[PDB]
Amino acid sequence: DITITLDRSEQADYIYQQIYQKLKKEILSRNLLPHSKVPSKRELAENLKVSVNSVNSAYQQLLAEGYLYAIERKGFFVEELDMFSAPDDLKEIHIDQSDWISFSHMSSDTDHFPIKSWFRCEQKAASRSYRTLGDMSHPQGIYEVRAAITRLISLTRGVKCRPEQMIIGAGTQVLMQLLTELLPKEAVYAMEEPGYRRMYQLLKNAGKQVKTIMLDEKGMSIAEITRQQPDVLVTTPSHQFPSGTIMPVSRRIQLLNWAAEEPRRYIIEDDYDSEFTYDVDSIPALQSLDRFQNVIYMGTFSKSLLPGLRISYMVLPPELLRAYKQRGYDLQTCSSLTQLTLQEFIESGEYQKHIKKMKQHYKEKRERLITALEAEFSGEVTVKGANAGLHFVTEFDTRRTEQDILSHAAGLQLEIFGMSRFNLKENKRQTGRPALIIGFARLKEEDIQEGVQRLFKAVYGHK
Amino acid sequence: DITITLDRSEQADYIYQQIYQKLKKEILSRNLLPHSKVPSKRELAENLKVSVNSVNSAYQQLLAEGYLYAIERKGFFVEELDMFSAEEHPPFALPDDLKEIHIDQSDWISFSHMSSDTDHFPIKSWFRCEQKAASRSYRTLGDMSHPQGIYEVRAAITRLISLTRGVKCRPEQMIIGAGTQVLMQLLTELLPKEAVYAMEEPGYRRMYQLLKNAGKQVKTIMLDEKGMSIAEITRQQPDVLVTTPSHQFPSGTIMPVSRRIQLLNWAAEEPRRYIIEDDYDSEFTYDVDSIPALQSLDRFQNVIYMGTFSKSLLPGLRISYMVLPPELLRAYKQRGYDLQTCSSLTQLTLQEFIESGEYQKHIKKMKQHYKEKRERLITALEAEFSGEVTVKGANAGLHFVTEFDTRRTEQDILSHAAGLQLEIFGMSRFNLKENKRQTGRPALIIGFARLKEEDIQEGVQRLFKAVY
Ligand SMILES: [Zn+2]
Ligand SMILES: [Zn+2]
Repeated sequence: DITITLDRSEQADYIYQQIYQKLKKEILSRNLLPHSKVPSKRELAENLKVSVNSVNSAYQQLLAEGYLYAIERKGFFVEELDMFSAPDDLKEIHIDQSDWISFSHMSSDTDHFPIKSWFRCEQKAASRSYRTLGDMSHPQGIYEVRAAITRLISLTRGVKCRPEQMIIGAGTQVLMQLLTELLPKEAVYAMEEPGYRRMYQLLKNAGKQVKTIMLDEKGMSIAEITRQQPDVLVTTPSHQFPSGTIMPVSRRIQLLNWAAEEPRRYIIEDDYDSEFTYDVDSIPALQSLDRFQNVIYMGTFSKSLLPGLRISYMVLPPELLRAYKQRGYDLQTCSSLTQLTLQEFIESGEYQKHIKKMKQHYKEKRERLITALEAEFSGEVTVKGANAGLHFVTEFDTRRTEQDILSHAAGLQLEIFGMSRFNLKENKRQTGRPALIIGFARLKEEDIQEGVQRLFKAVYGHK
Repeated sequence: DITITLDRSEQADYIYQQIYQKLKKEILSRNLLPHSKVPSKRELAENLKVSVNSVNSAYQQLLAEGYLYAIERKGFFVEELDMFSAEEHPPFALPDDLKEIHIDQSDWISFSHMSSDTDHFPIKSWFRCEQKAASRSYRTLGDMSHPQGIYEVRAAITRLISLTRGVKCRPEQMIIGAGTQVLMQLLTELLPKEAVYAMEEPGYRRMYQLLKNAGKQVKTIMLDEKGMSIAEITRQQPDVLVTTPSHQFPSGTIMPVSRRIQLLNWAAEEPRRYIIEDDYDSEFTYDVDSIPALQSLDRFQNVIYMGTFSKSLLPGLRISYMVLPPELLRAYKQRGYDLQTCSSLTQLTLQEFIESGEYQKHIKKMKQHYKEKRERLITALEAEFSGEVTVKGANAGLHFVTEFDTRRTEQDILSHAAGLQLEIFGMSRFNLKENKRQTGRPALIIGFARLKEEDIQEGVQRLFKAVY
């Protein structure tokens, strides 16, 4: 046996810990042979000049982990262990956002959130019933929260449902996965082209057949839906993503009738930015016009609050809910304190105040942005999309490819995205004009002008 | 052509809203025929004794939603809309689903293994940490956190589990979070689609159900004195194992270092073999220090480490993490479509909670509390049963097992207990497939640590008759 040299100041590690660690390293390195008796508690105690309690703790550690075994009529013996049979690229690097200007449609506003009142609602939610904070984890989410959301969307979106039909949460991705699991396995999905490509990727990764469907001026094509004859539709009726067109009531009715015609047809309504409409009132959801229960309403608080919180919900037709209650193993992905905090934010009226304020603010920001764009680009830029939501589309007159513009803007520390990322299937068909999606969500007004000045070269090389 | 009645009272909707609601109503009912003209703003305004601004707002609404259209003239026309079906309308309600019944429970004493202690948690220090975290960052949180979770948070957790679990990794290998279920799903999507899975029988049945739902081949591995059998794993040749080495769920067996060597070697003996280590209650060990994680003995990078705070921290809080081998990391980075499931503020608060030392402090206090409560529940168990009580499982974690000498079936005792206000779960639940059960004793799983301890006497006393 080799020797145990232990730091007696410990701290570092406790004496017993240093001991059993050395013993582990020694049993593993084979320097202590299997079935070899180690000194008795008192013996090694005397050798190391430490407390018997320490040696005993170490030995109990070994005994529990199975490094040593005990023999009535002692001592303790090394257990018989088998020998072990026999970056750069990965490793992300850190580069700060300072100072980048971001036209990204993702992320969100920070400086304008009522964080203090959010914390007030948090303290309130916790203290309200604290013993009840470990009381309820319901897989669909806490009933009171589902109730508050049901009521809220009853007011705002005209959505009709019971809290029993609602499922929180923690992002639209998890809910969409769950939904693909609740729907028929062989179900043929269909999405808007162009559209939300993360959803397309998620659908294709489950090996689902996803047919792509073009938009006319009215949004999702009912003729192409009729032709390709899919099972479930995935649509963004309020503000179409990326394109930004509001689906008129005629096309909505066309879709609803399509879904009512045959058994087992569904429509997933993805409602993301709908609480913001600058010219008019918020438009009632597709779901509100449905008498047939073919529409699964998905909604999100993600644009509303939300650094970096991510709460979402989906309302299901009864059949799917019944298909859901027969799984049994699901767990709620949202923190209970988060849910209750949300309930407090909604029921105290702070949420709707927030939405009003941010609505005005975003209206102003989009206005100033468009003004800067028209100033810089004059009539060489075309702005597409409704006045609503956190993004719009911009086309430019130039032969410079989208890639050139993206890379040149990258060199300018300007963050933008081209529309090509929203193509589910690649189409050329044909050429330019190149197009960008412009989010104003997290952007400072003071950063607007320079931003638009960092745009325009590219779109034009250097000018 | 107009008939509209307005409610001008304070409690009513704004006049423009009433106007467009009424117009939508009469357009949708065909009372206003398609392509029929609608009154000019001024005409309709004067006729209703109402502002032209309200009328213009209502018309803007109808035009934006598409109930009206405009040719340039006046020039506002009812849009042509298809009639709705005409099919059979489904009903409302539906009592089987309509049944979510609310009745206050306690007491209702709970022996449930499922989470958690709501009290005893420093929510004051948690709120404090959240405060200084929010004051440090923000503006950060508005920038859409890294899909694996915020880097510095993953770093904090990296150091933490290096010290506590002996786990070695780099923050780039870690993926948060929001439960082990989403992480397991993601993992099944990272691992080969045809992968053959092997789980401990008995074991965590939720993972079994998730796997079977995904259409994965899942083999059940018999258990022995040393935990998961290397012999059976050798017989049925799975690609990937799912194991609970520190405290085995349900049975409570701690896997000895020798069986760990066996499993690790098995992982290293052929290519594309994996071990998922589900680590849940490991931070509670009453006799000894927390045993180093299985992956800490792995020299070959074949072990995926699944960690979670869902034991120690808040019952509400859902935060889990996983440590991937670099190949699986590559596979994950090929995807590009993933979004982080955990709130940024919750992550930053977690980081502050760990780095302020409050976390391990809490761990120690809860470790003592649980040590005592378990000792006492055991004492009371061996009191009210001389006896026919058989306690199984190590001294660690939040639960143990109890075999009884009795006639009655497990289902009987469960139903009885239900009528007894006792919430308790059987061992038959954790069994995967599963035929019909076992019979024999039969046995129960006893969770504690959610237990208020004033119930211990009355709870065990309720666990008396039934059982018996
Ligand atoms: Zn239907
Ligand atoms: Zn390998």
